[PDB]
Amino acid sequence: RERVKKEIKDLEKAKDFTEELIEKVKKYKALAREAALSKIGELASEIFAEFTEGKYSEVVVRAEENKVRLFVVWEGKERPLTFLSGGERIALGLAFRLAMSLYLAGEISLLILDEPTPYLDEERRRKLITIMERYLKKIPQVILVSHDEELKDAADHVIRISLENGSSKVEVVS
Amino acid sequence: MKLERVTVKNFRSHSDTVVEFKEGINLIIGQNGSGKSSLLDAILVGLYWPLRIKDIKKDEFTKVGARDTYIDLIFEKDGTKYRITRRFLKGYSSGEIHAMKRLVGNEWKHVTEPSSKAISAFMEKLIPYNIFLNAIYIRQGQIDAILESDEAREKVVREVLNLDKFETAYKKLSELKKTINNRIKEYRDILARTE
Repeated sequence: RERVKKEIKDLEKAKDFTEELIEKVKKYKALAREAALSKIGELASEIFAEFTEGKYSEVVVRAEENKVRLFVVWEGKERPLTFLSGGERIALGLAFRLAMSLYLAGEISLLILDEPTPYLDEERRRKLITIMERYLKKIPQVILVSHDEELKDAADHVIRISLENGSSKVEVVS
Repeated sequence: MKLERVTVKNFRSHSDTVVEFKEGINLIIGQNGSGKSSLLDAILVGLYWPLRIKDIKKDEFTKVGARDTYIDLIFEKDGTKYRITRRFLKGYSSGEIHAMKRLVGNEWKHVTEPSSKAISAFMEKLIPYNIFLNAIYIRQGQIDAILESDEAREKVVREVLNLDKFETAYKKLSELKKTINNRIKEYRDILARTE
């Protein structure tokens, strides 16, 4: 059959570009991510540097198939996240996250934090109250949202809300 | 950027909630399920409506309620002070009213057709939807999602660093190739039996 013969060729050529185009998408996607993470780390490292007071020189973010691993360089030897102290952990975690924001925006003027603390911890809570006063107050405006009364004395303005009789009420404090 | 005042009325808990934001670090303290998280979502929706936020059903505003749902937000970017007003009348009425005035001198002047399409656009100019929601709004449990596993991150990073798009682009062109090969195989087996 004539017609059925050609639709096979046409099909074949098209297969060639729909296939060679996919490849590029595969290439770029890669690169986009490769760089993106490099620059994110260059930042994350520094942001992390001031969070620990030099204790940790560089953070390492490297991408792999369906997985991005973080390493903290200690005594030259690369090391696992579990190698860090509970605080150093929430630290790196945060340091990383901001690093992204800083990458994606370039500048951090506003910053909305929707509850980072895990049910009023003390180990973490502490480090945060630290990271809070020695670094974050630096930012123009940060809207922290948490249920850990503790934090109440490091934040500039405490504005307590509470579900009082169905409707929510806003009670200022400072 | 800088948020000055959110104002929500009849969205979930909030019936007539009002907040005056300030410089420095503003801690919002409240027991759980006390509306705080809601308030954040009002702001967020107020700013980017109708674009999607978190996973908030559009109806959450549109239809729930006997009275009007209302979202008034006032903020400042690059010395300029802008203000949005999202109202939703309900019932026989069923209506939306949108308007984003800028503050020149002491009167509030519009800054785009007081429509919803308009404002949204004008917003994509003043502070793009992909930069606010994912650089400014550090959503909950994201930090931790990085302090656990490695694909929990590829997940976070994929969202946040905005790498979703690409992948799906590839997922479709790829589906398009498979849909070709099959066609070939068919046109093959037909030419077999036939010729």
